[PDB]
Amino acid sequence: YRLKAYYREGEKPSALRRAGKLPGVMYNRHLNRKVYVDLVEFDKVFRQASIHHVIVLELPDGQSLPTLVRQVNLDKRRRRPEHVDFFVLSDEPVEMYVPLRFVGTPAGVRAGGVLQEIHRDILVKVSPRNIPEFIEVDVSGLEIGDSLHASDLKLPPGVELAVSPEETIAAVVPPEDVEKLAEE
Amino acid sequence: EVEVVLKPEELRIDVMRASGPGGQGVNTTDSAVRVVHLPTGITVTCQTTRSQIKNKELALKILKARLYELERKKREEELKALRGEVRPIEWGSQIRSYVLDKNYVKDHRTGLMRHDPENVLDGDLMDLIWAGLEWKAGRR
Amino acid sequence: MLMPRRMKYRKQQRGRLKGATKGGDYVAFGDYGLVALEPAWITAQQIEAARVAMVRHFRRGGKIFIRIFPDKPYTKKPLEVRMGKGKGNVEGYVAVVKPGRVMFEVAGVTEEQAMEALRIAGHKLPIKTKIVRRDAYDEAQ
Amino acid sequence: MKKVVAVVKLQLPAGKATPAPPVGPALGQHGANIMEFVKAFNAATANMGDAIVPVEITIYADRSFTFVTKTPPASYLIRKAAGLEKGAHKPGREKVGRITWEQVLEIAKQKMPDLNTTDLEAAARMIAGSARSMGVEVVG
Amino acid sequence: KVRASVKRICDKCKVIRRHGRVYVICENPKHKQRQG
RNA sequence: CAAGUCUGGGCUAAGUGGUAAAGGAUGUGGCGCCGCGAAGACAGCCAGGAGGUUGGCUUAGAAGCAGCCAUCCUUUAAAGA
RNA sequence: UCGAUGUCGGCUCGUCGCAUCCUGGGGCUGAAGAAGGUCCCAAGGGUUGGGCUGUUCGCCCAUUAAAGCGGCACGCGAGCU
Ligand SMILES: [Mg+2]
Ligand SMILES: [Mg+2]
Ligand SMILES: [Mg+2]
Ligand SMILES: [Mg+2]
Ligand SMILES: [Mg+2]
Ligand SMILES: [Mg+2]
Ligand SMILES: [Mg+2]
Ligand SMILES: [Mg+2]
Ligand SMILES: [Mg+2]
Ligand SMILES: [Mg+2]
Ligand SMILES: [Mg+2]
Ligand SMILES: [Mg+2]
Ligand SMILES: [Mg+2]
Ligand SMILES: [Mg+2]
Ligand SMILES: [Mg+2]
Ligand SMILES: [Mg+2]
Ligand SMILES: [Mg+2]
Ligand SMILES: [Zn+2]
Repeated sequence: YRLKAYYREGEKPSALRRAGKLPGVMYNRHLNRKVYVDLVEFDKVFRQASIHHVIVLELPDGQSLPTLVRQVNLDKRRRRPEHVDFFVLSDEPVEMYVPLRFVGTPAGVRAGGVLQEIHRDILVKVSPRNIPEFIEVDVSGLEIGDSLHASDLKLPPGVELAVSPEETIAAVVPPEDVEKLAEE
Repeated sequence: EVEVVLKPEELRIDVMRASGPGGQGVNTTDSAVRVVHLPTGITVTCQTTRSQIKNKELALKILKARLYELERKKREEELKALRGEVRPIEWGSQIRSYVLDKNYVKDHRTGLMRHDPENVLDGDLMDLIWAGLEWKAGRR
Repeated sequence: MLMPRRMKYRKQQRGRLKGATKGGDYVAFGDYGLVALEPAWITAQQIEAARVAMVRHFRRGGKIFIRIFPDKPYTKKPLEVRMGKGKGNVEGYVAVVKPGRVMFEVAGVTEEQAMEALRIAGHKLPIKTKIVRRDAYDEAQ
Repeated sequence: MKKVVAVVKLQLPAGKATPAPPVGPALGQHGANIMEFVKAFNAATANMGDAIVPVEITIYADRSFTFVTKTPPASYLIRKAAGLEKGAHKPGREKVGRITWEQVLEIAKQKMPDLNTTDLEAAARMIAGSARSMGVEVVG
Repeated sequence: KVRASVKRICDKCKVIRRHGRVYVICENPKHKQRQG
């Protein structure tokens, strides 16, 4: 989606972040500038968005650039962001973990069981013009115990990932039975 | 199982002043302790040492005892009437009479008088118990 | 209980608690998490009690993630004993928790159940907590 | 379902019904008799066939009533199509029965009245719900 | 009745605050509370 | 008790100030983005408040209303296994 | 505090706290009544005589409206024992 962005002169990090503006830097394999992009829209957007969908960055130069965030460092105590790294793009092929939907009902949901979508945002190598969305997987076959994984999925033409393919992407495990207690 | 967790939930622990010798402290410290068991009426005391905390636990180390003995003395009387009473083994109190002489079995409880004694001594008991599960469970 | 199978050393120095969790600050597993707001030593008997409290709450249901582990030993001298004569004996183990740490996580459970769940588990913890969702807690890369 | 202020709705047996086991006396607490709903009752059950007859009652306080007979509950009528006797201690995906597509339209010739819709298909998709109640499969 | 953590029990329970103290009014009595 | 009952702008109603924690609370004042506002309920007030079905199971009973499980469909203005 | 601050219990004399054993008020109650249970307000005044033991404490006898718990150098030996 879109979003306003401004140029940072490099002045009072911890202050420009208190005044309301969120610090950051945009770089790629060529240039790299320092900027400040307010929490207001950033937040609102970033959550709906994430690091999957691209964003615009109109500076006082107008120069709107296509990017995906590479690094967002929190604030530890009390969740909040202190910084963000912007990877500008083009037609240049790069990576990015692509969202994951799992239409289906494992056989692991009739006599006790729940889906643990392990790697629910898989990383794939590919260019801009090649940026999908809800890259669903099938779950209609996940038995209670044994469960899917690796890159054994529907990778639409152009999806040249970077898994194993073994990297367990997801699994289905049992519930929390009241029946417990022990010792000895 | 073998368990008895007397939670300090029904105990009354006191701490009177030491008795006997001592010194400037036998008069001053609440050494002597007394743990009381209320649902029973048992009381254990202790002045063996010169500390209340080494005496209330050492005085408990006994109540656990006596109890397991008087809490078990029951298991002896509570299980000695569940079994029944018949067992004198004297002449004149048989449930079933077995005879190899003339060869036959005389179930005295029923009134039945089988003729196969030697045959019964092989486990064949369906039938005397067939009648036994009647005379017995027939009065209740 | 919930201690470690083996250890190179049985008793270890107390230490300290400088704020900031260092690590463990984002969700990364379940859907809702319980994050510590005050620093503290959480005894395994608490971690335990809290856990049981959750499964008990939504009996026969989702999955629970215990994000902390009591590997630090707790020493305690006997009663009525004076100072010195060596370090006490280990009475249990505790996990050190700092502000920002996500202690627990839950999954495959309704948002109602999740909240209620963690709210009960925090009533078993020696500190103050906060319940969270998921969003920037995606350090996948 | 009928009127109120003195009514009761049950699902009587089939063939015989006079004692107290099923509901023989339950209708008497709210006002009833023994000679009005036993023989002078099975006139309908002798027609409905057997199994279950969801016929109910309505009291007036003078041995009178509106014995409006009904069609076997969609809970039972499904055990005929599949075969099972109960249904399932717990429904879901597993069930000791089966019901093909037109298997649900076999009852379409049964349940047509008070369902709400006169037709067979706009009223059959209701019983497809009792196949998610007892468990009974739906071959397809 | 009198406790430190006073809350609404049933749907009909109401939280009044009279004379500086936090109370709980409700249809049925057993639910009455006065913080303290 | 020596020197401002000094100036401008806020907050608190507890004598807080002039001790204390978990944890409670339509206390107040101020920022937030969401509901959803002539398919004009926000509250009262007027009528509704349905059918298979009492869901199956369980069970003396479980008829929305112990509990295990499923939570689809029919009729309209509306109505949940 | 060792160029000395007499230590248990008893007796005598009390006085104070309330986290109340009676008695007065009161809300819940699984409060029919009578009698209880539990919590709230409230010390103004009361809070027995014996057997045993140095005992404190306890157990027991006989009563009672009740036979409260604690502080005061576990109150009180220039007051006694
Ligand atoms: Mg001596
Ligand atoms: Mg002393
Ligand atoms: Mg990392
Ligand atoms: Mg002056
Ligand atoms: Mg002034
Ligand atoms: Mg305060
Ligand atoms: Mg506070
Ligand atoms: Mg607070
Ligand atoms: Mg001295
Ligand atoms: Mg001197
Ligand atoms: Mg006194
Ligand atoms: Mg009365
Ligand atoms: Mg009081
Ligand atoms: Mg002392
Ligand atoms: Mg003294
Ligand atoms: Mg003297
Ligand atoms: Mg003196
Ligand atoms: Zn209420």
